[PDB]
Amino acid sequence: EVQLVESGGGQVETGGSLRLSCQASGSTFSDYVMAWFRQRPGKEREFVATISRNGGTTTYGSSVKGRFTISRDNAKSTVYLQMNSLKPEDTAVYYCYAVGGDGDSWGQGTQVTVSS
Amino acid sequence: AYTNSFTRGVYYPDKVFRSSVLHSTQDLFLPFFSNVTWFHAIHVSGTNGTKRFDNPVLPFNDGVYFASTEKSNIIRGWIFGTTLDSKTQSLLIVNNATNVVIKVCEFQFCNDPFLGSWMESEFRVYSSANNCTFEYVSQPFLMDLEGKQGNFKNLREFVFKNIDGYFKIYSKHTPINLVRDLPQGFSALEPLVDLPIGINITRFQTLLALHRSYLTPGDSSSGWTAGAAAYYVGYLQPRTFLLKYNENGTITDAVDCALDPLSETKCTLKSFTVEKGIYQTSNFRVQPTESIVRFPNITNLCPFGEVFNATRFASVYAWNRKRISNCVADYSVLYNSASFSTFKCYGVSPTKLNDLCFTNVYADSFVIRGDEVRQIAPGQTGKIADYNYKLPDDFTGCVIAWNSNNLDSKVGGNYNYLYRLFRKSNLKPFERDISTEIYQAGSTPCNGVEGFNCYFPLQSYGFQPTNGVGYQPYRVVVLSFELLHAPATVCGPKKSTNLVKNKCVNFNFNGLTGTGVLTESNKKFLPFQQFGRDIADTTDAVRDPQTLEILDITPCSFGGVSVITPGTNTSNQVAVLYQDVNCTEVPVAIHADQLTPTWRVYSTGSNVFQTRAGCLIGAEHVNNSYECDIPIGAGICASYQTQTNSPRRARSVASQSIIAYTMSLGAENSVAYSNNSIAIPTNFTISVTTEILPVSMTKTSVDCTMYICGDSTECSNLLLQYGSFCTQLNRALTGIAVEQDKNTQEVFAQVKQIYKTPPIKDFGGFNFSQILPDPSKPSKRSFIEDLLFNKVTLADAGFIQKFNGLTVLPPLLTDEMIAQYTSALLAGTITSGWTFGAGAALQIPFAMQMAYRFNGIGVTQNVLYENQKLIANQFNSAIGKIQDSLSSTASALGKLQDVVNQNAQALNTLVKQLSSNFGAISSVLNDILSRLDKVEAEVQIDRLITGRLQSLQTYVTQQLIRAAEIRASANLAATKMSECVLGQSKRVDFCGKGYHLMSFPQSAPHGVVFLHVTYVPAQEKNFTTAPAICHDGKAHFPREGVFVSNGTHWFVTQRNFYEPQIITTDNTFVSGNCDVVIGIVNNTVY
Repeated sequence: EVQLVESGGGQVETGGSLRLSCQASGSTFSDYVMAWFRQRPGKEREFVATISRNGGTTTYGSSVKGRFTISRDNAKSTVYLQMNSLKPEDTAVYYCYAVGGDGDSWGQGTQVTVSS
Repeated sequence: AYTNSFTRGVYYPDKVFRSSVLHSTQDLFLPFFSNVTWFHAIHVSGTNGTKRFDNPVLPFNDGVYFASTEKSNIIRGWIFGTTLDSKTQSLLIVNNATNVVIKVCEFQFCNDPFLGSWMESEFRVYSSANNCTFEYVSQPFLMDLEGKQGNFKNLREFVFKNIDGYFKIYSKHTPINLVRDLPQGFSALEPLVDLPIGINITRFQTLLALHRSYLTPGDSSSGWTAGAAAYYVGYLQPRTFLLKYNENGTITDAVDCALDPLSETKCTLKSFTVEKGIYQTSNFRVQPTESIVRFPNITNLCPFGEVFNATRFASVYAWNRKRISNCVADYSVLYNSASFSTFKCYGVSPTKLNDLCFTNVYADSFVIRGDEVRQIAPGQTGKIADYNYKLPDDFTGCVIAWNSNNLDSKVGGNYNYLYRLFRKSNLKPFERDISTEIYQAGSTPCNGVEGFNCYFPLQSYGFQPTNGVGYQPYRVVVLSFELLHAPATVCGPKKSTNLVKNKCVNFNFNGLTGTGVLTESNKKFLPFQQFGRDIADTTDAVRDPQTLEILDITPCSFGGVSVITPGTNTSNQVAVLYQDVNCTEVPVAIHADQLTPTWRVYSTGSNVFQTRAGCLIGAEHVNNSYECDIPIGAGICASYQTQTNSPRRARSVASQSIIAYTMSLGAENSVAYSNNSIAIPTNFTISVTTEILPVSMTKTSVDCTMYICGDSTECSNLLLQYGSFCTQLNRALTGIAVEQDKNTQEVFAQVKQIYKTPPIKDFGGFNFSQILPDPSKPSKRSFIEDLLFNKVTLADAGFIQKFNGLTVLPPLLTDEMIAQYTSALLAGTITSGWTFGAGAALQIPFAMQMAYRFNGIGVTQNVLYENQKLIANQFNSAIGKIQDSLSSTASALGKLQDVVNQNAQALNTLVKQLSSNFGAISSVLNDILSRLDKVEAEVQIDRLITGRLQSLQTYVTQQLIRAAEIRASANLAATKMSECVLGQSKRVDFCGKGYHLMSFPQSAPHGVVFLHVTYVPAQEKNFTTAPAICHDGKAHFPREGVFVSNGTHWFVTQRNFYEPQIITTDNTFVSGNCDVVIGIVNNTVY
């Protein structure tokens, strides 16, 4: 039951912090690895940070990686994303993207608008 | 126009030779009585394949009968070949009238041999001698003055056979007067030549050059062949015959095999004169109809269309791993429908896909780059070929692909898939690695974080519907057939045929291969259903696996032949018995009718009669029930008279056809319970009969080695290698041989010493004239003995037969001394009495010799001597008429010919098995010995030894059984010899049918003949009788006879002849009084 509904995304000011989440429709969450991408309007998707199956292995991207915070929460059925030291170039629709099983996994699409 | 080939077309098969031999063989022959196309001329607009040509080119068809007639030499050669042109090789054989030249030259197409140039032309036929490959010259195949010097018309029959590159050619020459059509009468066709050609012959045409006719009024253009010479043509068909060879070694006559049932009997029983009798011939069970039959109903399915039509596939790197099983498959739609862009299968043929079976099937599906499509195959290298999904070099089902720029590609740009560059775990084939491979050790000079700190091998692959190959997404799914690891589970869509009713069908229910007729059955199988059984694989009942109805399968449902013939010498009609076929099934392969047109064979005649053992096709059932004859089965028989109702009938019932009544063993001859009134002999007949017992067989021996080996030392090695079988075989044959001698001694040498045939033969009016040996005529075989030694088939079919290992050691007692023994037996029988076996033979005159042999049935010597004259003369007459029937009836001695023929068959079949390879590369010994090296020789030859040995074994055993039963017969023979030659036995119906008198030995080639002279009474008469007479208050009882009354006077007579007497004391025994007894009467005693 992999109906992944992205959650947490919302309007944010440049430099703020917010929680981002996603939920499969009542399933296991350990083995389904999440990935998070930025798609600015006027261009297409890019990548900033991600995670492993463990969740402890916070493998972010190659760009500045201390920006975002990740946590897979098997006890609460949601991933948790805390973005920090923000910049206006992340106004994008993100996708929780649980890799396991279905690779191209999404189905809600969470909007994160970085305001002035 | 059609004419019958009455008897022509017969030719000596091979240059082999025989003499007075009824040999048979099957070669390509012109069938008897076949329609032949009388080609005459153009017969304007009568040409269909050629133009202005009288008798167009015709198909070859592996053999043709040819014959041209003329009043003067006209017809030229022929053209054989396939195209009859320079294009393809063809044959030309022309008569130069000076010589014959045979050429295979590829001549240019001449529409006619006689293009108009009537006769002044110079060999118009020889259009071109290009590529002349063969040439030969011989004496001409000439024709006329037969045609005019005798003023008859002349003939040349020909047969152009192409058999194994060899072009056999035959001919004859003969006058004829009845020029209208081909005559009856017999002939043959000796060859002239063989030609090792090897061409393929399909078409051929006759050649004739118009010299000058007068058919048309042109005075030069009169050259015309519309009304000229003619010729017939037939076709040869693979039918066996039975030939009849001459003393000089000529083909005197021939008979067909498939023409008639009668000819087929002839060739079964190799001869030209069969006698009346049913002849089991060649059986014909059935040709089964079409094919497998199961049903159109319940089956299962794998959800293939679930996944293939699933328009959402996943990453190539994150390739799906899907296992599918426990269904029924179908790869028709995928393999044939144009949905796929690519279909390529590796070690699994797409055609046979459905009929194969696999334990597990895996579906690994994704989307691929268009240019990368090449890398899904065993033996591919590349980024995806190494790091997304790698095929191994082994059995993978297929590599399917189809574009989805419509479905995978979106105009808004689709970067959603990926292709890793060069950086995962190298993919030992089938490894679903999906890990996030960001860093490797974060320090390595190659990738690390030094040098490269911004790399990620996953390269997401953007595309769009209209972008170009390489940017073209092809949907790919692979069917991984996991097979042979476990019980197979996945198979294509079987159960695909309707079932059939009541006709011989080769059926297959879920693997049950068999043939039979399906029928509505009436049981109920439990879910243990699947099939039934009577015994040990008789799968007699079965149900459909797919809709659950049960059925019966009875056999291929029948064939039979039992041809009836009343005898060639006295009729020529034939009717066929079919063993156990309700000929509703029109017996042969129902309504065979693919055979020669022959109403019996074309079995549809209204003259039919079903019985227990099938029906007679040539049947005219009657309800009048005479005596039995050629027996049919379950009572019914045949063979009435010529004139039942119509004169055209023969003794063969209903001539040209046959009836079959039901056997009636005769009439009725009852008497009823008499009160006491006897029916007793007043007159009678002494009479005589015959009997024929084999008492031996011809001796035989078979040196085991020579039969098997015959001087091939290696065979002798291997034969001594098979233990001591040879010793047993030789010993058994020796045992039966010496046994034969013992039987002869026991049968004939019972008496101690010869008592001579008395010189003055004056035997009480009891003339012999025929039984005692010749007065002084050669060999001292008696006249009856002579005819016994001569009417016996002196041919024996001609056993005079030792060729190899065979032999015949001669008997001990020879026929001269054997006849001497017999004559002695006669002499003691006639002069001595019944005592020439009980000690020293005494002497007694023949009148008493038979008076006290009458006393051996209960009649005193008043009887004979009173009628000695007429009784004697009756003996002479009867024994003379013996001579008659023994001299007359064909097949009278059938028992001894039966025996000698049995041994004949034994040995003949033995040598014929000698001529058989029994699985060896050849039958003859020395070549296989000398054609191969040691080991393969010895093994194949050993196969030959084992076959030969088993054959010899069967012969020896069969001989043992035959010998033992002949032993029993011989013991019976000597026993009869004793009881009724050395005495007079009484065991009823042993010494002749009736009250016995005496028996007379007579010699035989291998048996013996007795003459049981019996007492058969006659002229019964009825009188009054009484078991007692009460006289003086006292009953009477007869000593020597019985009291009989005329109705008014009582008379004393005996029990097997009416000889009444007065009632007197001395012949009547007297006890008690009239006791409790029925039938007692008055008119007492003197």
